[PDB]
Amino acid sequence: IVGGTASVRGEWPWQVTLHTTSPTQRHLCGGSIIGNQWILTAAHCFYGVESPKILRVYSGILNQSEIKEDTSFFGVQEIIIHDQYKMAESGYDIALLKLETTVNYTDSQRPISLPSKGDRNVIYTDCWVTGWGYRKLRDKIQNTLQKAKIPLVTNEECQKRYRGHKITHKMICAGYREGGKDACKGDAGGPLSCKHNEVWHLVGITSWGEGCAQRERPGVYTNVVEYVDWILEKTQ
Ligand SMILES: NCc1cccc(-c2cccc(C(=O)Nc3ccccc3CC(=O)O)c2)c1
Ligand code: NA
Repeated sequence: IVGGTASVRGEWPWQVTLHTTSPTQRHLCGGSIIGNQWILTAAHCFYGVESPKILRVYSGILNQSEIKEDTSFFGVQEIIIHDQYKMAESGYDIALLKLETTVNYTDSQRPISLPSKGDRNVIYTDCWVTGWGYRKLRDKIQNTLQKAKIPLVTNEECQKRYRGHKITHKMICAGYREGGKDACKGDAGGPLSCKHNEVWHLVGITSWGEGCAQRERPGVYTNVVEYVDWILEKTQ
C-alpha cells in the first residue's frame, strides 16, 4: 500500500496473508475470508504455482513478523480459478481457495459480506484498500498491515486513463487524481472494502494498475458484485 497507515489488531478481520512455501516461505498475495472454508482472492496470484500443496493461508495476522514456525495456518484444499481468466489486465482476475478445515470466527478473523443483492444503486463513499504490499514499485513486503482510504472513480473516467486496455463493468477503479494512495505489489488478491450503513462489503479485489499511486492512473479492481452468481455456485 502506497500512502497508507498502520492498521491495528482486529481492524480488518477478513484480511488474510497467502504464503508460498517454496523455494522460500514468503507472502504472495492478500485474500478475504468470505465463508467458513472460503477465501476470495485474485487468479493472477497463482502464476507458476504447481499445486495447492505449496500454499498456506494465515488469518488473524497484523504483523508478518508474528508468523513463526509454530504459528497456525490453513492448508489449501483447492484453488478455483475463473475459467475465463488469462492475465490480470484482461479481467476475470478472481479465484477461490477452499481451505482444508473451517475458520472459527473471532474478533481477529471473520468473513466480510459480499455486495448485497438489491444494492445496485448504492454509491460507495467509504472504501479502503489494505495489504502488506510494497509502498512503491521498488520496495519490499511490509511488516504491519497497511490501510488507505481511496475514492472510486467511474469506469468512464478509468477507461480514459487506460486507453490501451479494455475497462469493462467486470472491473472498477479507485484512485486520487494526483495519486499518492494506492495498492502495489503484494496487495493483489486483498479486499477493497466499503462500509455502507455500518456494514462492510467486499466491493473489489485488488488486481492491477499502471505503476503504483501515479497521477491519473487509478488502481483497477475486480468488481465483486458482477461475480456473485459465480461465487455462490462454487461455494454452495
Ligand atoms: N497500483 C496497481 C497495482 C495493484 C496491485 C499490484 C501491483 C503490482 C505492481 C508491480 C508488480 C506486481 C506483480 O508482479 N504482481 C504479482 C505477479 C504474480 C503473482 C503475484 C503478484 C503480486 C501482486 O499482484 O500483488 C504487481 C500494482
Ligand atoms: Na457471476
